[PDB]
Amino acid sequence: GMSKNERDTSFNKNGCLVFVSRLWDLDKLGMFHHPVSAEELPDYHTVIKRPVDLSSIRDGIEKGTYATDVDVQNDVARMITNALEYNAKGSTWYQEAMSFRKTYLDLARQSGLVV
Ligand code: NA
Ligand code: NA
Repeated sequence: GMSKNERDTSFNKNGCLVFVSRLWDLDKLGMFHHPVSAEELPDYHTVIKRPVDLSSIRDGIEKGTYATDVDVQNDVARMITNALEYNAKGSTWYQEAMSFRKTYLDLARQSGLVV
């Protein structure tokens, strides 16, 4: 039968890793791959108090710090919203974030997550 971790389907570790891998590959610019560095954008954290990125999300999935698949999706939603709050409509970064907002739930679904 199922392991205790398998049988608790609130969080599905491997499905969540698939999801992050899909986002990683969708990210042509690599803009969401790693945390925003204050050295690169020193006015960013005045705006964004809850930064998050795909590497940090993957780490949390691996370490088992997410309670549910939806919590993983919440961090992706916030990642995207952060970009649309900080950036100026029309910029390369804004355009990529818009594309992510329209696509991420479909990728979560394809990857086997509860949506
Ligand atoms: Na089994
Ligand atoms: Na599980």
